[PDB]
Amino acid sequence: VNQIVRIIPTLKANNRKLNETFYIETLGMKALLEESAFLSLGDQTGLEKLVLEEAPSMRTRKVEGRKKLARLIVKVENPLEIEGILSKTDSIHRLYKGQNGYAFEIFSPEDDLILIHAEDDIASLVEVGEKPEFQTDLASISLSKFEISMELHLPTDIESFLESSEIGASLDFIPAQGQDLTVDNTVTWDLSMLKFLVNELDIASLRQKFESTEYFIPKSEKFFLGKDRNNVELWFEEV
Repeated sequence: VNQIVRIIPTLKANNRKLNETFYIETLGMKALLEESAFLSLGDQTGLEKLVLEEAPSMRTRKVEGRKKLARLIVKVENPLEIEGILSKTDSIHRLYKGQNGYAFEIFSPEDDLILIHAEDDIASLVEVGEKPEFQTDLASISLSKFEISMELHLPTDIESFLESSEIGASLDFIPAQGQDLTVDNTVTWDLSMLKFLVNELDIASLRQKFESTEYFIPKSEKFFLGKDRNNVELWFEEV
Protein backbone atom coordinates (compact mmCIF):
# COMPACT_ATOMS: atom_id res chain seq x y z
CA VAL A 1 0.00 0.00 0.00
CA ASN A 2 1.47 3.38 -1.23
CA GLN A 3 4.22 1.76 -3.41
CA ILE A 4 5.75 4.34 -5.77
CA VAL A 5 5.15 3.67 -9.45
CA ARG A 6 6.34 7.09 -10.78
CA ILE A 7 7.52 10.49 -9.46
CA ILE A 8 6.50 13.61 -11.43
CA PRO A 9 8.20 16.98 -10.62
CA THR A 10 6.44 20.29 -11.18
CA LEU A 11 8.74 23.17 -12.04
CA LYS A 12 7.42 26.73 -11.92
CA ALA A 13 7.74 28.57 -15.30
CA ASN A 14 7.62 32.34 -15.91
CA ASN A 15 7.06 32.71 -19.64
CA ARG A 16 5.08 29.78 -20.99
CA LYS A 17 6.03 30.09 -24.63
CA LEU A 18 9.72 30.31 -23.62
CA ASN A 19 9.51 27.15 -21.53
CA GLU A 20 7.45 25.35 -24.24
CA THR A 21 10.02 26.22 -26.87
CA PHE A 22 12.71 24.70 -24.65
CA TYR A 23 11.13 21.46 -23.47
CA ILE A 24 9.18 20.65 -26.61
CA GLU A 25 11.07 22.23 -29.46
CA THR A 26 14.59 22.05 -28.11
CA LEU A 27 14.50 18.90 -25.95
CA GLY A 28 11.98 16.78 -27.88
CA MET A 29 9.23 16.31 -25.24
CA LYS A 30 5.54 15.90 -26.04
CA ALA A 31 2.70 18.12 -24.70
CA LEU A 32 0.19 15.77 -23.27
CA LEU A 33 -2.39 18.05 -21.74
CA GLU A 34 -2.68 21.71 -22.39
CA GLU A 35 -4.45 23.27 -19.51
CA SER A 36 -4.13 27.02 -18.84
CA ALA A 37 -2.47 26.63 -15.42
CA PHE A 38 -0.02 24.05 -16.74
CA LEU A 39 1.75 22.10 -19.37
CA SER A 40 1.80 18.34 -18.93
CA LEU A 41 4.98 16.97 -20.56
CA GLY A 42 5.95 13.39 -21.41
CA ASP A 43 7.05 11.24 -24.39
CA GLN A 44 5.43 8.94 -26.94
CA THR A 45 4.28 6.55 -24.24
CA GLY A 46 1.75 9.28 -23.61
CA LEU A 47 2.57 9.24 -19.89
CA GLU A 48 3.14 12.41 -17.94
CA LYS A 49 6.73 12.74 -16.66
CA LEU A 50 7.20 16.51 -16.05
CA VAL A 51 4.76 19.34 -15.34
CA LEU A 52 5.47 23.07 -15.84
CA GLU A 53 3.43 25.47 -13.81
CA GLU A 54 3.02 29.15 -14.67
CA ALA A 55 3.70 31.81 -12.08
CA PRO A 56 3.57 35.56 -13.04
CA SER A 57 6.53 37.88 -12.33
CA MET A 58 3.93 39.97 -10.37
CA ARG A 59 3.98 37.34 -7.62
CA THR A 60 7.23 35.54 -8.24
CA ARG A 61 10.99 35.98 -8.33
CA LYS A 62 14.21 34.31 -9.32
CA VAL A 63 16.04 32.03 -6.83
CA GLU A 64 19.18 33.50 -5.29
CA GLY A 65 21.79 30.81 -4.79
CA ARG A 66 21.23 27.13 -5.13
CA LYS A 67 17.80 26.02 -6.28
CA LYS A 68 15.86 23.20 -4.63
CA LEU A 69 16.27 21.50 -8.03
CA ALA A 70 19.99 20.83 -8.30
CA ARG A 71 19.62 19.02 -11.69
CA LEU A 72 16.84 17.38 -13.76
CA ILE A 73 18.08 14.15 -15.29
CA VAL A 74 16.47 12.89 -18.49
CA LYS A 75 17.57 9.39 -19.33
CA VAL A 76 16.80 8.75 -22.97
CA GLU A 77 16.26 5.18 -24.32
CA ASN A 78 17.59 5.55 -27.94
CA PRO A 79 20.96 7.34 -27.86
CA LEU A 80 20.66 8.44 -31.50
CA GLU A 81 17.77 10.61 -30.35
CA ILE A 82 20.24 12.73 -28.28
CA GLU A 83 22.37 13.21 -31.41
CA GLY A 84 19.22 14.22 -33.29
CA ILE A 85 18.55 16.93 -30.72
CA LEU A 86 22.17 18.21 -30.90
CA SER A 87 22.03 18.28 -34.74
CA LYS A 88 19.32 20.95 -34.30
CA THR A 89 20.40 23.16 -31.35
CA ASP A 90 23.12 25.80 -31.21
CA SER A 91 22.93 26.43 -27.42
CA ILE A 92 23.97 23.53 -25.16
CA HIS A 93 25.82 24.39 -21.89
CA ARG A 94 28.24 21.39 -21.94
CA LEU A 95 28.81 18.19 -23.91
CA TYR A 96 29.70 14.78 -22.53
CA LYS A 97 30.06 11.26 -23.85
CA GLY A 98 29.86 7.95 -22.02
CA GLN A 99 29.46 4.22 -22.66
CA ASN A 100 26.27 4.38 -24.77
CA GLY A 101 26.53 7.80 -26.47
CA TYR A 102 26.69 11.55 -26.20
CA ALA A 103 25.05 13.49 -23.38
CA PHE A 104 24.66 17.16 -22.63
CA GLU A 105 23.71 19.82 -20.18
CA ILE A 106 21.62 22.88 -20.98
CA PHE A 107 19.90 25.59 -18.84
CA SER A 108 16.17 26.15 -19.08
CA PRO A 109 14.56 29.66 -19.22
CA GLU A 110 14.23 29.47 -15.36
CA ASP A 111 17.90 28.39 -15.08
CA ASP A 112 17.15 24.83 -14.19
CA LEU A 113 20.11 22.67 -15.23
CA ILE A 114 19.04 19.65 -17.28
CA LEU A 115 21.20 16.65 -18.09
CA ILE A 116 20.07 14.58 -21.09
CA HIS A 117 21.88 11.30 -21.35
CA ALA A 118 21.44 7.66 -22.31
CA GLU A 119 23.67 5.86 -19.75
CA ASP A 120 22.95 3.06 -17.26
CA ASP A 121 25.34 5.02 -15.06
CA ILE A 122 25.77 8.76 -15.62
CA ALA A 123 29.16 8.41 -13.79
CA SER A 124 30.67 7.09 -17.10
CA LEU A 125 30.10 10.54 -18.68
CA VAL A 126 33.34 12.31 -19.79
CA GLU A 127 33.22 15.96 -20.93
CA VAL A 128 34.13 16.48 -24.62
CA GLY A 129 35.89 19.86 -25.19
CA GLU A 130 35.71 20.36 -28.94
CA LYS A 131 32.07 20.08 -30.08
CA PRO A 132 31.57 17.78 -33.09
CA GLU A 133 29.04 18.16 -35.88
CA PHE A 134 26.06 15.79 -35.56
CA GLN A 135 24.24 14.04 -38.42
CA THR A 136 20.89 12.31 -38.26
CA ASP A 137 18.96 9.76 -40.34
CA LEU A 138 15.99 10.26 -37.93
CA ALA A 139 12.79 11.94 -39.27
CA SER A 140 11.76 13.57 -35.93
CA ILE A 141 13.54 15.10 -32.91
CA SER A 142 10.80 13.80 -30.65
CA LEU A 143 12.13 11.68 -27.77
CA SER A 144 10.32 8.37 -28.09
CA LYS A 145 11.01 7.17 -24.49
CA PHE A 146 12.69 8.90 -21.51
CA GLU A 147 12.66 8.65 -17.69
CA ILE A 148 12.97 11.62 -15.34
CA SER A 149 14.98 11.59 -12.19
CA MET A 150 16.52 14.45 -10.24
CA GLU A 151 19.11 15.76 -7.86
CA LEU A 152 17.66 17.93 -5.08
CA HIS A 153 19.50 20.46 -2.95
CA LEU A 154 18.66 19.92 0.76
CA PRO A 155 20.01 21.94 3.72
CA THR A 156 21.93 20.00 6.37
CA ASP A 157 19.69 21.20 9.25
CA ILE A 158 16.49 19.75 7.81
CA GLU A 159 15.38 16.23 6.90
CA SER A 160 13.00 15.33 4.10
CA PHE A 161 9.86 13.38 4.83
CA LEU A 162 11.03 11.38 1.78
CA GLU A 163 12.80 8.14 2.78
CA SER A 164 15.63 6.66 0.67
CA SER A 165 13.60 3.42 1.01
CA GLU A 166 10.70 4.99 -0.93
CA ILE A 167 12.36 7.51 -3.27
CA GLY A 168 14.79 4.98 -4.69
CA ALA A 169 17.07 6.15 -7.50
CA SER A 170 14.59 8.72 -8.98
CA LEU A 171 15.70 11.16 -6.29
CA ASP A 172 19.20 12.11 -5.08
CA PHE A 173 19.63 14.61 -2.19
CA ILE A 174 22.70 16.85 -2.25
CA PRO A 175 23.60 18.73 0.95
CA ALA A 176 23.43 22.47 0.16
CA GLN A 177 23.17 25.97 1.62
CA GLY A 178 21.20 28.86 0.25
CA GLN A 179 18.52 31.34 1.34
CA ASP A 180 15.78 29.92 -0.95
CA LEU A 181 16.24 26.18 -0.32
CA THR A 182 13.23 26.11 2.04
CA VAL A 183 11.23 29.16 0.76
CA ASP A 184 7.43 28.92 0.40
CA ASN A 185 6.78 27.59 -3.13
CA THR A 186 4.90 30.66 -4.28
CA VAL A 187 7.98 32.84 -3.68
CA THR A 188 10.39 31.66 -6.44
CA TRP A 189 10.52 29.84 -9.83
CA ASP A 190 11.72 26.40 -8.70
CA LEU A 191 10.61 22.85 -8.03
CA SER A 192 7.25 23.33 -6.25
CA MET A 193 5.68 19.88 -6.22
CA LEU A 194 6.57 16.20 -6.45
CA LYS A 195 3.65 13.96 -7.44
CA PHE A 196 3.79 10.30 -6.42
CA LEU A 197 1.74 7.82 -8.37
CA VAL A 198 1.24 4.73 -6.14
CA ASN A 199 -0.11 1.18 -6.52
CA GLU A 200 -2.88 1.69 -3.91
CA LEU A 201 -3.42 4.90 -1.97
CA ASP A 202 -3.48 4.61 1.87
CA ILE A 203 -4.64 7.84 3.44
CA ALA A 204 -4.15 6.51 7.00
CA SER A 205 -0.34 5.89 6.66
CA LEU A 206 0.05 9.31 5.06
CA ARG A 207 -1.90 11.12 7.81
CA GLN A 208 0.40 9.43 10.32
CA LYS A 209 3.55 10.35 8.31
CA PHE A 210 2.61 14.08 8.02
CA GLU A 211 0.92 14.35 11.42
CA SER A 212 3.51 17.00 12.45
CA THR A 213 2.38 19.24 9.57
CA GLU A 214 -0.22 20.76 7.19
CA TYR A 215 -1.87 18.29 4.85
CA PHE A 216 -4.92 18.24 2.60
CA ILE A 217 -7.43 15.52 1.63
CA PRO A 218 -10.08 16.59 -0.97
CA LYS A 219 -13.71 15.54 -0.36
CA SER A 220 -13.24 12.86 -3.18
CA GLU A 221 -10.44 11.21 -1.18
CA LYS A 222 -8.62 10.77 -4.54
CA PHE A 223 -5.35 12.09 -3.26
CA PHE A 224 -3.35 13.24 -0.30
CA LEU A 225 -1.42 16.48 -0.44
CA GLY A 226 1.36 16.94 2.13
CA LYS A 227 4.21 19.40 2.37
CA ASP A 228 7.87 18.70 2.94
CA ARG A 229 10.13 20.51 5.38
CA ASN A 230 11.61 22.47 2.47
CA ASN A 231 8.08 23.52 1.40
CA VAL A 232 7.86 21.37 -1.78
CA GLU A 233 4.35 19.94 -1.96
CA LEU A 234 4.09 16.12 -1.96
CA TRP A 235 1.04 14.81 -3.77
CA PHE A 236 0.05 11.12 -3.63
CA GLU A 237 -2.61 9.42 -5.79
CA GLU A 238 -3.28 6.07 -7.49
CA VAL A 239 -1.99 5.37 -10.98
